Parts: sequence; structure tokens; C-alpha cells
Amino acid sequence: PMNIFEMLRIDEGLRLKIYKDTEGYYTIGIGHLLTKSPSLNAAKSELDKAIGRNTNGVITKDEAEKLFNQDVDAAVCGILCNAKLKPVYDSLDAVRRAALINMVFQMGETGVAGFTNSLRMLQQKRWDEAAVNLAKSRWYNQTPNRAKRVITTFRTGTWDAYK
Amino acid sequence: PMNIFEMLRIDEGLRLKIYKDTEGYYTIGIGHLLTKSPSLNAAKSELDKAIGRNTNGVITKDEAEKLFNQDVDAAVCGILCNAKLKPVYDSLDAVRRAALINMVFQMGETGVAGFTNSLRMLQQKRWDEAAVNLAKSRWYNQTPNRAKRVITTFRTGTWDAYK
Amino acid sequence: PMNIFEMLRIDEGLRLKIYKDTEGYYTIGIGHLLTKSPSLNAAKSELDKAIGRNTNGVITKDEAEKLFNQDVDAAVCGILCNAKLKPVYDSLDAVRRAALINMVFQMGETGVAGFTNSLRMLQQKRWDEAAVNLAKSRWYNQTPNRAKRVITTFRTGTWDAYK
Amino acid sequence: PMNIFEMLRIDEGLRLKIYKDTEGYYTIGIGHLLTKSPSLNAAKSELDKAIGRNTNGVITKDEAEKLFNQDVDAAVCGILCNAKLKPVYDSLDAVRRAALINMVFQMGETGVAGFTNSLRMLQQKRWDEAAVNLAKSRWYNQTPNRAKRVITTFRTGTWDAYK
Ligand SMILES: [Cl-]
Ligand SMILES: [Cl-]
Ligand SMILES: [Cl-]
Ligand SMILES: [Cl-]
Ligand SMILES: [Cl-]
Ligand SMILES: [Cl-]
Ligand SMILES: [Cl-]
Ligand SMILES: [Cl-]
Ligand SMILES: [Cl-]
Ligand SMILES: [Cl-]
Ligand SMILES: [Cl-]
Ligand SMILES: [Cl-]
Repeated sequence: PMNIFEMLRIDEGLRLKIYKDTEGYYTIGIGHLLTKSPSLNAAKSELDKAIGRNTNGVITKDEAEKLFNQDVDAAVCGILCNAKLKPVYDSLDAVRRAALINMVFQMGETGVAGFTNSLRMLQQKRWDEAAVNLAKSRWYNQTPNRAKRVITTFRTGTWDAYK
Repeated sequence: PMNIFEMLRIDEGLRLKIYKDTEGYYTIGIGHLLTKSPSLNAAKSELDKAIGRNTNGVITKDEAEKLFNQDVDAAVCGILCNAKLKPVYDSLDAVRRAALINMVFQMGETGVAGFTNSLRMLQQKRWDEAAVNLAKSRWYNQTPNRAKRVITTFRTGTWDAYK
Repeated sequence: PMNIFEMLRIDEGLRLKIYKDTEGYYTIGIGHLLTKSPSLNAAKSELDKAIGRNTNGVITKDEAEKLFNQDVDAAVCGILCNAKLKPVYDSLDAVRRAALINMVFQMGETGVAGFTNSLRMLQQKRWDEAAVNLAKSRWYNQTPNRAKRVITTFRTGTWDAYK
Repeated sequence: PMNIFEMLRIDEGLRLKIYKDTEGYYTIGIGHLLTKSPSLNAAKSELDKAIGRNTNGVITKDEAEKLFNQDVDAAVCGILCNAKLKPVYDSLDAVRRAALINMVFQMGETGVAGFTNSLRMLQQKRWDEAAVNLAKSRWYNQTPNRAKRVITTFRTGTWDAYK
């Protein structure tokens, strides 16, 4: 069964033990940054406070899903407080909303808000035109496999790229 | 006279004509991203809507200061909605608040929120300990001149690094 | 089947035609305020913009549910940006979260944030103690049938008061 | 010297000792709600945490101004996250911004957002038309002395109603 958790599990991974992300920072779950502190103990302290348990740096899938939903809520709130993103989000169906949230997980609300032409196209239901435009971007060149899946989601409005 | 506008003018520059930032994106003023679209016309369209004027891609200092204050307000609001940043911000004086906002301009609220040990030190008024810790960071290594000025601001609570 | 839509339908009503709320303001759906303007035309204009349709002041249940979900998202975001509400919300299960959101629909985030002792009790899983305290409140005296249902939801963690 | 602190001091009062507001709730400073709990001890506990001092329920003017600025920042952030208020606020000068913030202190962001016709008039710089419309409102009838001062501020763009 496909949904936003399974989508972001594919795109960001689901890691139950603390690990270093691509910038060297302690992370867990679905891309959840614990701390920029170089101390593994600091990361474990942040994790234990968040989870309410002495984790030893290892969480369960259900705990990861709790952190993930916290992060989804934060993404949605950033979207709703952003004048470029809110009207697009308001106009989108659940699957395309998941694609927009996916972009926020990757680059943050301000980063997604920068796609001014493509966002306008999405609001206007010009799915393929938006997709063709997004595929020309620096975002796409940097992470083309993920971007292609997210763009297919905008084009089709289905989970087909994740099946 | 030193203040947050003059501080960020030194750290991010004050550019009255549209230019490409370090990621190649059209920007103006004090680090204000206009669009990620590769179209200069798109950037000019965003700018003209924001300013209320047909700018030709060139703004006045006062217009730049208006955009800057919009960006400061956005930074402060992100700080106030972040559980790691809000209590620190609430506890800081104006000058150290400017240093925290400066970090948000550079890396965003979620990025600054990652400095969990240093933030705790700031909340506890352990200025030098926070400064020594921040100077060990990847942030510092990447942009050491700016980081050193911001860290001096946290250590001293003065504008001395910008004089 | 019980859920937050059905809960708030019982507590705030589901009205498909524009009506005046208890303060005389044009409202529709599940307590969704359209405008404080005394003009029915103004209310219809706001509604038509929100729905994307020439409604004549009458919406479908599905349209009402869309507006309702917009309002739920706004409530959750206000909760997450409030230092008194966020840690309680983070700690609660889905059913008790619905009770907290219900209070936000009624009185707003700042209003719910005022229940400082009861909120602490909820965070500590002291359900009955929180419920006994809330039943002593001015909120309860003003709207005792709704408050009793919401308080039962906090006490029991079930939808029993709505069945 | 007139400014937003002095404006709201006139409209909401400046009270250095805990008092009950018009709804019976413990309040201090410039309309700052401490708690809805009927316990004066609870109110004193909230106050002491906010101030960092054992206050005995009495604060200094400077402490009141700190709480006031926290409340101004919260109002501005609510304005900036509201699709009806943000574009108006972005377009207004400092004095008229103070009038909008004043309304948020009184009735909250969602309450001010309800003035859909008057807000449009303000965005269009139709000051007198907005003022004439606001004076017809339930808000005005309920609190006519305050509303008249705030409306004069919108009409004139000066502090004249507070001199
Ligand atoms: Cl759609
Ligand atoms: Cl774009
Ligand atoms: Cl990739
Ligand atoms: Cl300080
Ligand atoms: Cl740190
Ligand atoms: Cl540098
Ligand atoms: Cl629970
Ligand atoms: Cl309480
Ligand atoms: Cl009732
Ligand atoms: Cl103006
Ligand atoms: Cl109005
Ligand atoms: Cl009055």
C-alpha cells in the first residue's frame, strides 16, 4: 500500500539506528536530523527526549513513523505560511500534495517556494508543463532519480513511480 | 551607526541590481532570492510584484531595506515557531538576537536549530563556551570570516566585529 | 464511523447554506467564518473564491469537508507554534488530539493555551484530573454540553461521548 | 513620544500587578493573559517563569515592555501567516501597521481577518472608505472609544488620536 510514509521511505530511507547524513550530521528515521553537534551522546540525548525512552540510538519503525509525522506536520505548516506555496497546496489532491511535501523534506519550504513558474503551472493544473520545467532544474541535475519520481507524481497524480 | 541591516549588508552584501547567488539563482538586495527559474524575465516579474514598480531589475536602497525587513520578520517568525530557537531568542538581547537572525539568513531556521549544544550554552549565558563550540563547526569551516564575526557578536554582545 | 469531522459536525454543526453564527457573522460548513462584512454578497464572493465555483451560497458536503480540513490544518499549525500547546499535542494520541483541536475550533489557540494547569495534567497523562479541572471552568459553564463531550474524550481517549 | 507601546498602553492599559481581565482571567502588563486557571498561585508561577524572577505578582515597566514585545511579535507572525492579513500588512506604513496590530491584540488574527471589505480598502489605500466601513461594525459598537482611535489611525496615518 502506497502513501506518503512509503514514498519518503523510498526517497530518504528508513534508518532505525543513528547515522550520519550527507553533511555528516547525526540523523535517524526518515531523514530526521537530530543535531549538528559532533557528539553521538548529544544525538542520543536529543533522540531520547523526542522518543521518551532510553533508546541507545536505535528506534522502532513505529517511533520512526511518529517522528516522520511530526516532520510532515512541520512541512505542511511551513507550506501554509508561505504565500507562494499555500495556494498551490490548497489546490492539490492528496498524491500531488505528497510530492510537494517530499520537495519540502529535501530542500525546505523556502527552497520549494523558489520554483515560481512551475508552481504557477501546478496551480493551473498544467501538470506536464510543470513536469517538463522541473526536469530542467538544478534540483533535477543534483538528485535525478528522486526528482524524476517526484516529477512523475506531479505529472500523473498517481503513485506509479513508487510501485 | 551599526544595526542588523548594516550587519547583514556586510555579511550578505547589498546589491541593487539582480544578480546570481552562489547557487546560480536570481537574487537582489540583502540576499533576497527572487526565483529559482532560469528566466531573468521571471525574476523581474517577481521583483516588480514585490516592489509595486516597473524596476527593470534595479531597486533603491530603501526598497532593498523593505525587502530586508520582510526577510527579518520571516526569520523571527521561524525562530518563534521553533522549539529549539524560541527560548534562546526570548532570552537574548538585541545584539545577540541579530547574530541569531544572521545565522537564519544564512542557513534557515532548521539549520540553526541543529546547534543543540551551542544553543543551550547561549540560553545559559555561557557566551564564550558557545563561541568556542561554534568555531569547531562545519558552518565555521565553510564560511569562516562570516562565522567569526557572528561568533564574536555572541561572545561580546557588541557590534565590534562589524566596526 | 467516528472521526474528527464527525465529532466537529456534532459540536459545530454541518450547514451547507450560508448562515449567521452566534455573533451575527456569515458562516458555512463546520463553523467556517466567511466574513464579518454585513453583506451577503461579500460572503458569497469569499465563498466562491474559496471553492472555485459559483455556489449561490450553498456548498456540497465534500466542499464543506475541504474547508473543514483547511481549518483543521490551521488549528494544528497554531498548536504547533504555541509553546504551551505543542508539547501536549506531541504527547497525545489521535482521539485526544481531536479533542484539543475541537477546543481550538471553539476558542482559538491562544484561548486553549490559557488552561495551563489542565494542559500540564494532560501532558502527564493525568486524564481524570485534567477532566475534573476543566469541568470547573468558565468554558464549561458557557457551553456545558460540548465541554462535557470534549472532556469525556480527554478522560476516556475514546469517541464514546459522540456515539 | 508616541509609538506602538504607548498606543496599546492607552488602549489596553499598563498594569504592573496581576489583575483579572474582563473575562475574569489573570492578566498583567499590556493585556498579557497569564492563565485561565482560577489560581492566583498558578498565575504567579506562569509570570515568574516568563520573567525569570520571583515577582510576587508585580513586574516593572521594563518587564511589561518585554512581555509586550513578545506579544507584538506573536501578532506580527499571525498576521504574516494569514492570507488575508499579510498582503495588507506588507503594504502598510509603520503607523497603520500599529493600528492593525492593535486590532490583533484585541480580537486575534482570525478576528481581524474577517473584515474582508475593509482590508481590501486598506490595501488599495482607500483610507477614509475603510474607516467609514469599520465604524459600522459590531467591533465599533462594542468598544467605540478604542475603535474610533484605531480607525482615526487608519484614516490619517498619524498618531493624532493618541496625542
Ligand atoms: Cl488536482
Ligand atoms: Cl520554476
Ligand atoms: Cl537521486
Ligand atoms: Cl543577554
Ligand atoms: Cl552545537
Ligand atoms: Cl566567510
Ligand atoms: Cl496518550
Ligand atoms: Cl487550567
Ligand atoms: Cl453546549
Ligand atoms: Cl501606506
Ligand atoms: Cl469589512
Ligand atoms: Cl472602548
